[PDB]
Formats: sequence, C-alpha cells, structure tokens
Amino acid sequence: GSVVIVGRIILSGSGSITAYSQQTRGLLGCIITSLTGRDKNQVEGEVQVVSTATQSFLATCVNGVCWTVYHGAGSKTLAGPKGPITQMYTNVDQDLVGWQAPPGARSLTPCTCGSSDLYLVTRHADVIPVRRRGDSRGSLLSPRPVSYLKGSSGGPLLCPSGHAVGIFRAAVCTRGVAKAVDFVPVESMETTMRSPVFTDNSSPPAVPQSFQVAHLHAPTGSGKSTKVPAAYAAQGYKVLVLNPSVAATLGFGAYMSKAHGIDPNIRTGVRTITTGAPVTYSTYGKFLADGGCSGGAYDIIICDECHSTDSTTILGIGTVLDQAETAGARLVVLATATPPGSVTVPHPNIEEVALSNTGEIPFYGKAIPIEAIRGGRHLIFCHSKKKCDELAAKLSGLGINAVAYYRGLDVSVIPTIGDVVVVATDALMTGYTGDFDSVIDCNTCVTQTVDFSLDPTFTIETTTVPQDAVSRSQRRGRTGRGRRGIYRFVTPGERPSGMFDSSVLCECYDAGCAWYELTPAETSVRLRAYLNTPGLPVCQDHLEFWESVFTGLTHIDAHFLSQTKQAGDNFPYLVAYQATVCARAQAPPPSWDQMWKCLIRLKPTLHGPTPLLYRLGAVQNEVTLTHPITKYIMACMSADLEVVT
Amino acid sequence: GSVVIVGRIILSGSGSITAYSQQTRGLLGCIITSLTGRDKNQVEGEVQVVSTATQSFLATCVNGVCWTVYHGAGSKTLAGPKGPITQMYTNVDQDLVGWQAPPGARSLTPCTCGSSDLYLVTRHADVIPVRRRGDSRGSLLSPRPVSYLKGSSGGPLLCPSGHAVGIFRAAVCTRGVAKAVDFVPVESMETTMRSPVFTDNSSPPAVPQSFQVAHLHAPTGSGKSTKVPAAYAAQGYKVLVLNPSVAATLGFGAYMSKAHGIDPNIRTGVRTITTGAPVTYSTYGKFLADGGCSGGAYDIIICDECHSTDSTTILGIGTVLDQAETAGARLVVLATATPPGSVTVPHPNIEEVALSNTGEIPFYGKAIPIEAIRGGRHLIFCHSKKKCDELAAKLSGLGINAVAYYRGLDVSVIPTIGDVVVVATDALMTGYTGDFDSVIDCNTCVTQTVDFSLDPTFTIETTTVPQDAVSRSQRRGRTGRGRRGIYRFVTPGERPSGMFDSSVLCECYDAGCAWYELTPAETSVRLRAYLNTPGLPVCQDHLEFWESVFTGLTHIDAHFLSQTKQAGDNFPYLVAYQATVCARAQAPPPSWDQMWKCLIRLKPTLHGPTPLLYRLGAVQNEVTLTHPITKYIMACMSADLEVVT
Ligand SMILES: Nc1ncnc2c1ncn2[C@@H]1O[C@H](COP(=O)(O)OP(=O)(O)O)[C@@H](O)[C@H]1O
Ligand SMILES: Nc1ncnc2c1ncn2[C@@H]1O[C@H](COP(=O)(O)OP(=O)(O)O)[C@@H](O)[C@H]1O
Ligand code: BEF
Ligand code: BEF
Ligand SMILES: [Mg+2]
Ligand SMILES: [Mg+2]
Repeated sequence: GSVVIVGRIILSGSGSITAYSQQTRGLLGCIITSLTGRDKNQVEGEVQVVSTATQSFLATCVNGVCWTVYHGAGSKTLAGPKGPITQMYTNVDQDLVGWQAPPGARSLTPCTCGSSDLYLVTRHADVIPVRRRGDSRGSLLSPRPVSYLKGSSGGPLLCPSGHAVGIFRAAVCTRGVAKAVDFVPVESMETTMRSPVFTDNSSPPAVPQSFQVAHLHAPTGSGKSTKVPAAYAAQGYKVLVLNPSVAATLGFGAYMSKAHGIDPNIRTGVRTITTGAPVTYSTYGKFLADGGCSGGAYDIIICDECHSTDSTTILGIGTVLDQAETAGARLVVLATATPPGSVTVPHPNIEEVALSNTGEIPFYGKAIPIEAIRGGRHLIFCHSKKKCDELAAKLSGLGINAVAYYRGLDVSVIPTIGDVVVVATDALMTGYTGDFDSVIDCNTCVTQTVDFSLDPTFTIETTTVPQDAVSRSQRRGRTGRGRRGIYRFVTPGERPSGMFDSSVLCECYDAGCAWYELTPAETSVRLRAYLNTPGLPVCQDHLEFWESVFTGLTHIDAHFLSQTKQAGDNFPYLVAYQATVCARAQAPPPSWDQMWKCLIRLKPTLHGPTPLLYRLGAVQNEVTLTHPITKYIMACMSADLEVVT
Repeated sequence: GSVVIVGRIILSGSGSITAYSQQTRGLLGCIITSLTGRDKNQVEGEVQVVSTATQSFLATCVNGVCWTVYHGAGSKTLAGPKGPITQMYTNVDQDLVGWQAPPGARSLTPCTCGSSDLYLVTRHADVIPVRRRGDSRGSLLSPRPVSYLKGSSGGPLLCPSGHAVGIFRAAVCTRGVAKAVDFVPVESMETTMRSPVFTDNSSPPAVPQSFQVAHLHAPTGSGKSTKVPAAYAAQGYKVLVLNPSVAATLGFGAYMSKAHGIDPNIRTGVRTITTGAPVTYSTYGKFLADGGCSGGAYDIIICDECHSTDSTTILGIGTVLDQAETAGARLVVLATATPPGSVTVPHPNIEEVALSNTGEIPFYGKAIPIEAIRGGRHLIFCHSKKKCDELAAKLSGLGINAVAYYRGLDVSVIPTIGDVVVVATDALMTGYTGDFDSVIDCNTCVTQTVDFSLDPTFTIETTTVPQDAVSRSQRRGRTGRGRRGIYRFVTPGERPSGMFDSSVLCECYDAGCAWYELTPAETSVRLRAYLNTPGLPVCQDHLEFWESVFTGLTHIDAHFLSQTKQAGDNFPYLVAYQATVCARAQAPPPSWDQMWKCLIRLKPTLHGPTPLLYRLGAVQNEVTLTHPITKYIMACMSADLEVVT
C-alpha cells in the first residue's frame, strides 16, 4: 500500500526556529487512503508527517520534490489526489527517495552558507540544536536515548535562517545513547535530480579498456547466467561466473555444453572439473576457499545473483572487488534480476494466482487444491526445513511424488525429469532452473538480526518475517524459465529490497575466521570494498565494531571449531568460542540445545553458571558476566555505532 | 476499536491432537473492521484468531460463549454481522471476557477427565505438551523463550480427549524463559456465567454488624465524596475519607461546612486541621505517614477514588484492607465512578465536542479556538508539567488569565473565583471540583513500565501513551459537576481500564522504605491485602520478587536519601541507593542528569565505570557489573516471574 500524509510540522517564519504539529487524519483514513492510494486532502507546508501501515516518519520538500528515507519508505508510492504517486527518485545508496511534491506543498530552500549551527526538527515538533561536523554529520549538544529520535527520519536539519541543510537518516550512538546524527545532505538531492531516472542495465556491459565495475539487470530466465558468459567467451574472453547456488552451478555444468557449445570448468564442494574451457562457474564459497582471485586468470568476473546477501556472497563479492583489478581482470559484472530498490513487476511468462481458503492442503493460512500439483512439475517454498519435511510427507501420503530439499541435503535428491513436487527452502530460491510448471510461495522467510541488548553484549536473533521484493521475484522466477509458468501465493505484499542487517557482517568475520583463514583486518578490507561499491545491497557500516570484536577472540579451541564447522550450523566461530571459554572454566554452555553439542562429552564435569559472551539462542543456565572476554566485548561496544531512526 | 476475527485454528476430532490455521483477513478488514465494528464474515470452528489494530491473540468457544483474556481484549466489543457485539461477560479479576458465540461457531466440551497431561494450542497452530500442576498452573515439558508464547493468550489447553481445561493467559518465566503456563480454568468460565449480569453498587452500603468491604460506584459529581460521608455522619458514624488528591482534600473543608454543616478534620502533607468533627478527609499519603489505621478511631473508612493506581493509593488502600477490622472499623467502602472494566459512557451534564484543526492555539496535533476559552473557567489537561508551562505562557500570551497547576505547585495558584484557564497534569484529574465550564483533554498520559531487561537487571521506563478509560472519564468529570459542562477532546479512543504495571509495585516498596518506615516484608503484607481483594484494579503478582530486591538494599546513605526525597523525583530510594553504591565505590553515577544531582558535590572525586544496579534512565557512563549488589539483584531475577501473553 501507499505511504500516506497524516499530518505536518509547521515551521516558524520569523526569529528563533520553533515548530508545532498538525494531525490531519486518524488511523481509519490512513489505511483506507493507503489502499486507494487516493488522498483528496489539501497538502500544506514543507514538512509532512507520513505513515505506512506499520511505521511513521517525516518527509521534507526541497526543490519541488518531497524527500524521505529509503529505509522508511522503500519504493512505495505516495497517496495522491489522482491516486498513487510513484517515486521520481529512488537512491538506495544515499538512503534517499523522492516524490514530486503534491500541489499545496511548499519547498524549503537549500542552505548555502556553511553555517555549522544546525537545528533538527523531530516528529514531535521539537527543535534540537546540532553542531555540524562534516558533510553529513553533526553532533548533538545534549545526548538522548535513540528511542527519542525514532520516527524523525526524513525530518529537516535547518540553518539558523530556516534553510535546509539535509534530512535526518540515522543516529550515532554509544550503548543506546545518541550523540550525533547522520543526514542526507541537500547536495545529494541536487545530484540525484540531475541524474537519469531510468537506468536500463539490461544489456551485457561492454568490455572496457581499463578496469570497470558494471551492472547487469534483466528479468529471471533471460540468460544472465548462461547466454551472457557464453557470448563473452565466444568473443575471446576468459570468464569466471560466481553464483551463490550449488544446485544452479551444477546445473550450468550439465546445461552449457548442449545449450551454448561450451563445456565449462566447474568449482564446488561436491564437484570440481577442469575442462580448460574459457568459462568457469564457481560458488562464492569455493571461490573463497581457493583463495580468491588468481593473477591473470580471467578477463571478466561475473558476480552473479548479486542480490544474495548471505554472508558467503557478501564476502565473496567484496573479495572480487578488492582483488579483481590487481589480478588483471578488465571487467567485473554485478548481475541480478532484482537490484536494490526494485519491486516485483509482471513477468511475461508468469501468470499469478492467489491461493484462497479452498483446497485440500493447508498452506500458511491458505490452502492448496490438490489438482494444482497433481500432475506436472512444481516447486513449493516453505520458510523452514521442518515445514518442508512435513509438507513433503503429507503430499507423499496423498500419492503425490514429493521431495524435500534444503541446506545439507544433496542436489541429487531432486529428480531432473518426470512429475514431482519439490518442497524447498530458499536453498532453491536463486539461480536454479528445475523445469517447474509452477511455484507456490509461502511469502515468508527466516532472517537474522543483531540486537545490541547489553545483556551483557549483543544478541543474534532469528525470526520469520514477510518476504522482501528480492525473495518474491526470485522465488517466482523459479518458474516461467523459457516457457509459460504459474505463480501461486499466500499473501500479495512485499518488504522493500536491497538492505541487509549488521548480523551478516558479524557472519562474515565469523566465516573469515572459521573457514577462510582471514584475519579480522583482512575481512574488513574485503567488506570495505563491498560497502564502497555503489548499486549493491546496503547495510549499516559496523565494520570497525565487528573487527574489534573478533580481533579479541583469540585462542579458540581448534577441536570445538572443527566440530562446529562440521555440524554446519550458524556462527561456527562464535559458538566454538563460547564453548571454548566454557570448557576452560568447567562451566556449562548457555543451554543444552543442539547448538552446544560439541560440549556434550564434558557435561558431567561442567558446573555453575555460564560465562556468557553474547546471546546466540535462549539461555537457560545461570550466567556470570565478568569473564575477561565478556568485558572486552563490552568495551568494544563503547565505539560509535550508527543505527537508523 | 472492536476485536476482529482474522482467522481460526482448526483442531482434529480424533486421535492425537493436531491443529492448523486458516486466515480470513489481512489488515484489509482487520484494522478497518476493528474501527467500523462490522464483520459479515461467517464464523466457523472453536478456536478464533482475533485481533485489534495493535495486537493479535486467540479466543476459545466454550459453552456457547467466545472467551478470551481481559488483558488483550479489555471491554472491547467483537465485530459482528450487524455491528459491534457487546461483551456478555467481563471478569477483570479472572482476566476473562466473553461474547455470545457468533452463529457458525462450535464450542469445546469442558474437561472432567481429571487428566494431568494437557496440550496447549498456540497461535501458530502448534500443539505443545503441558503437565497440570495446579488448578490454573501447568509446566511445559520443554521450556521455550517467552516470545514464542506471545500472541497465544486466549488459546485452549486441552486434555487428551480434546476437551477444554481452560484458556492460556500468562507464562511463568526464569530470565525470559517460560517453564510453566498460567491459565483460566473452565470452572472460572462456569462461575462467571452463573454470576449476576449486573450488580447495582450505586447506593451507600449499610453498616454491617461484623466487618465488611463494600463497593460504591456512581457517576462523577454524584456526591460520593461529600453527600455520602455527610449522610453516614448524620447516622452517628465516625467516617474517614481517603482521597488521592491534595487539591480535592483541601477543598472538602470549606465546602462541607457550607453545604453540609460539617467542619471536617483535614489531613494533608501541606496542611492539617483538627476540629474534632466525626468526619475526616485525608490524602492516602498523609494516612500512610500517620501510621495507618488508629485503633477504634473510625466506624467507616472510605477508600475514595479507588480507581487510582498511583503507588500511594495502592499502598494506602492495601493498608486499610489489612488493618481496618483490627482497628475496629465495621465498614470499608471502595468508591469510584470508574471501576475496573468500565468504559466511558455519556454523562448527563456533559456535552462532548471533538477539537478540529481550526483554531489559533495548537494543541496535541489539533487546535483550540480562542473563543472557547476566552473567557469563563476552563481546565486543560496536558501530559507534562513542561507542556503545562508552555501552554500557560502561550495563553498569556493572548491575554488569557492562565496558570499551570501540577505537583510541586501550591494549590493556592488556582483562583477559586473568576475567569481562568488552568493548565494541569493529572494532579487535577480525580476528586477535584473547580467550577469549570469546560475541560479540554489532550487524551494522553505518562506511564512507567518495568522491563526485565537483564542488562544487568531491570529497567524502569517512562513513556507517553493514549489515555485509558479511567483517565478519560475522570478528566472529563472535572466539568459537569452540579451543572452543565463541555468536554473537548483531541481523539475519540480509550485504552482498557483496571490494570496497572509491576513498576507500581516497585514504587510501593520504594515509598515504604523511603517515606513510611515500612520494611519490605511490611509492605508485602499490605500489598497482599490489596491483591486479594476482588473488584480492584489488577496487577501481575510480583510481590515476592520486589520484596526480595528491596530486602537486599541495606545501609543506604541517609543524607542521599534525604536529598532524593526532598527533590521529589520518581524512585527516591532506588536513586539514593545507586548513589550510595557509587559514592562508596568512588565511581560516577550513570549520568550527570538531574536525577543524580545529589552526587554533584563529589563529582571531582568520582572516576571509572558506574557500578550499575538497574536502569532508571539513560546511562551515559561506561558501566561495570562487578558490584555485589548488582549480583544480588541478578540473583533475585532468577525467581519465577509470571508475565502475560
Ligand atoms: N539447467 C538448465 N536446464 C534447462 N534449461 C536451462 C538450464 N539453465 C538455463 N536454462 C534455460 O536458459 C534460460 C536462461 O537461464 P539463466 O541464464 O539461468 O537465466 P537468468 O540467469 O537470466 O535467470 C532459462 O530461461 C532456461 O530457459
Ligand atoms: N469544593 C467544592 N466546591 C463547590 N461545589 C462542590 C465542591 N465539592 C463538591 N461540590 C458539589 O457537590 C457535588 C458532588 O461532589 P462530589 O461529592 O465531589 O462528587 P463525586 O465524589 O461523586 O465525584 C458536585 O457535583 C458539586 O455540585
Ligand atoms: F535471474 Be535468473 F533467475 F538468475
Ligand atoms: F466521581 Be467524583 F468526580 F469523585
Ligand atoms: Mg541467473
Ligand atoms: Mg469524589
């Protein structure tokens, strides 16, 4: 649904800068209006209070455009008189979007006077003094809990003259206490306005004279992973294609000989072939395992499915971007059907049909009619492996040839031909072509988030949430590949695309330490290359923080670590490190969940409270919070952390 | 906003117990439908998934009634085919409400099996084993984080036959890990159904032969605080009237003299009058300061405005309930216009007009027209003193005679005669008659909430929230007293009444130690009497926990405590105790905010991290968690804590 103006902040004209709020619609009008996308209300002033169904924040008009933050508004339309107003500008790199100001809105005039005394207008219509520190930073004169600033994203920072310097996007905190603010400067709005609104990256980049990074954006099934590298090779170039998917990589190996007359090298855990062809497909993981870029090996490196924000992909792409030019590559291509800021749009091959409550098979609050999957080939996405197992069993019991597939199973369990219903997690979301007549989508997924909970340190949490627009379009894209297909779904919405959580950064340091022999400093170099590259998914810059954390986790127990690596569960390094600290203290793990099995053999010798370093799951045992490592991580958390408001 | 049926949990009819969900609406309807009260959807099943605009939980049909928890639904109507359906049952004491089961719904059979293996059905249609421990208690077979049980209140506990043993209401936790469940047994549903539809409490209870506690409920301005005690006195009884309000208590003296020919004793912190009359008006605070009930002093003790859930009232009423019989009182009267579960109904004397955006004075997102308050006598409620000061300054200003009244100002600031606009906090919400032609209500208020945040211990947090139904009716009732009046408001809504937070219990122990020379054990006895008395506001039973915490806080610095008491801020005992710990540790306080001003004299000598005991506001300083008191309080949090789901 649409973002909706629900009120305004009225700014003083004369003298000291003051503000007050006017509210213009309640909840009922908000929702109704969010749907029709038709808002008949007269808009006034320059600072609007805007609301989605779930969140509320600000928007500031400058130069005839109503500006706000991407992290708040996504790519959403703004409700307007004639109906929904699509964003004119969507700049994910700058966390900035804009709609053409509706009639009645007035614009603030840009501040061009280099005044460093600033005033931030909050959603509560407070005006708080801020000292400008940099192009996009200013310190607060009196610090405040972040909770106070929450909902003031999009609000103006003003000069003493009432001219706008930029809009508020983020707080810089010390353990939950905001001490500085980060803003999108008015000049970024200016740059945006004199740049193309349309960027059709649908053609393969030309191979440049000197090193360049370029983007390739075209719909699922169009040929990005197959036709494009084959055409580069046919022109005499050596090409490495990196994909996050084992299943897809193996698929290219079987497909490319007959499809494009090229029998590529293949590099994965279960299958490494050297044919000597000028095309190589590898996973990001295997690429990392082999040590990254080899000097002079490739002309073109394709970072394929670069919408993937699993830690292996992030670290893999950062490695390419840090090493490619030195390694003699002429071109890095960042290829994806669903770039940051994209929304799901109609696919020419794909008919979409909502599930209803009618059907024999209960599916995420709706139902699947048995006749929809009785014959033919179908892929059904479930959010968890457990649901996959359960659904597969149910269907099998109904005489349907069903097979579950997810992380830790072998690709071979999927039959390549004949009738089948594959019930999968996002292990099959990206890259893969399984010849499916249809996809059925639960529209939910699992995600991890870090919370700086100070209890004593941080928490990594797992929750199931609505899918974003990358997931919806990629899951949908598993059908309609070279032919017609069907997409059935439970719910119609999607979260905005192109953002990922700080926990993934934590995951990258972990993997660098556990699997790829990278010092934390080495990982930072690779991740910094990723973050410095425009057009990729974005994340809060917590590199210094995470580096400091892992840098202090020295002398892990090699035995426990090999075990956590072997069992293949999340944060093998953080888990083995907590276990290490436990063992050396003869103390029990936080709980006796499966997470802590590397410790089971010591169970009768472990007593008293757990020296808790951080929280990776439920903690059932008593804890003590004064282990030297705990104190070190607490100290790490004293550094500035930028968090969104 | 009505409660809305958004789906159902379908249960199996034979064999092992299984469940699955069907979803019948999104925010389409839900938020819409809750705001319109109309739901044409046909109801099926015995377990409904229900929702308000803000929260989602369950309802279970038993004996033709759709039951759920008061803490989730309040007194809300259920959206129905022909409009909102009024609750048939409202049992705040048991946390239980019910609507007549809509057509199409089936009921579960009450369980008589006497089985101790139960199964709890969650909102995600999970079915989880529970061993019955008591009448309303059961242990989980495997503990889960409490977050998992959230949104499942109102859900059924089933015995193996699928018959209902009761509905889920709260989790018993150990550091956030649920290990048992508290439920409302079907027999309570049985008792609730057999209890009178309506009990009339509008007439003064007769004085019984043996001690009795009785209720008196009647509209604002009906005479509960004046006519009633005057009538009892005419019958020859000695009557103590305890009222929360300093302002109202002082007002009774002159008025009772002129209207009722009684010159009452008056007891407040700021002023005492002893006339020897058979009627005494006292604040709850002065009553506690006086040592509570004096042997054989009164026949009748009226706990007036017993809707009040400030800590002083709760401790005051608890003291009465524990002491009155032994002190030789024959009757205790719990009097209020707004008992737990009540909602605001129209008042014969009061015309209600919503504020619009039209007017010269900005007010909480709306506007006040100058002509509505110029002139005559008017009372405007703001949520904070700062807002009262700002608005009073603005009104005068425009040449309006305005004064702010809040705690810390002398009652004499309010002119008893002539034009005035009094801008007040809830210092003037209950009891008071100020001869106002109107009340203008911001409809918000300030509340405190405890969070068991384990960082390292607990947090007391202050937030601004929508007013409850007690606040609406009580604030409104400041006008229309013996004559017509006008109530102007910012927003239509009201939160449910009759519940208060655990932090109030914390405040009670704090006040006991700080002001009334009560040991924590002493305070527990008084609070236990409050909690055991039906018909009063309800709270989670955290008495043992809080008592354990304060019992450990020994050897407070007398001078610090004297200072925090004198400054009048929120938790003088806890603040002075943290200050004591800091000064002895030669360490700085959590911040240099005004809360910690008692330490300023020592500032130059204090360095290093704060030995943090708990969180009462922002913590700016680095912290250490090594202090023995910190560890004592951590150990206290290991106790069972029941929290709602
Ligand atoms: N393993 C495979 N088996 C059969 N057909 C395939 C396979 N891989 C690709 N194709 C065909 O090649 C087309 C292009 O696929 P691909 O290059 O993977 O698309 P993109 O990367 O653009 O999503 C697909 O639509 C499908 O028609
Ligand atoms: N201090 C006062 N000054 C003037 N009139 C008063 C005062 N107190 C009470 N009254 C009158 O007595 C009536 C009953 O007041 P009160 O007993 O305070 O009502 P209740 O306690 O039921 O709200 C009021 O409506 C008003 O007419
Ligand atoms: F865009 Be394709 F599905 F990789
Ligand atoms: F009910 Be009255 F206003 F005390
Ligand atoms: Mg591809
Ligand atoms: Mg009264």
